[PDB]
Amino acid sequence: SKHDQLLQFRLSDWQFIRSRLLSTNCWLLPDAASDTVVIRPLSSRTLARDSHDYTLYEINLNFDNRFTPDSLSLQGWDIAAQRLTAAQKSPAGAFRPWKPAGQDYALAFSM
Amino acid sequence: SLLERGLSKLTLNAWKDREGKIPAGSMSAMYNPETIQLDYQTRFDTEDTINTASQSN
Repeated sequence: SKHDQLLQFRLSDWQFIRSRLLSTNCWLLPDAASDTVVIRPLSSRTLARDSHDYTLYEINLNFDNRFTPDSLSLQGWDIAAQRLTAAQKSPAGAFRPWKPAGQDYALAFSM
Repeated sequence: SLLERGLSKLTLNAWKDREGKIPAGSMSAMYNPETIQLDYQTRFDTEDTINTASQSN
């Protein structure tokens, strides 16, 4: 969808990008050894203990659930309709970054 | 041997740079050492890999 009106108000110009990637459901994937960047939306090799090809030394994994909600029900004030647009709840369990082998966040804006 | 029976002492030459361009002094020492010894040593570290397929260092 085309924008009606963005505005970069004295931002760093890199600060503006990763505040605009957060609102677009994309991440950067920067590549060294080139000037090519593949921006791709948030959506295998099978390294195993038995496998000879890759030698492992340490596997740290944190598994936190403090800052992980389940909903993100966000909504905002529609100027034309004045209904405070219907709550678009997002289910948890879509886009699972950790898939194992074996609280509801909600804001409302005045805009 | 094969020509004559005179001794050959050891000579300690010195420089100043890494190469041979700038010679410092140079002495030959009488009364040869009776025994030299040159020790080699190579350091290895064992791989403590978690996969336990192989033992290596």
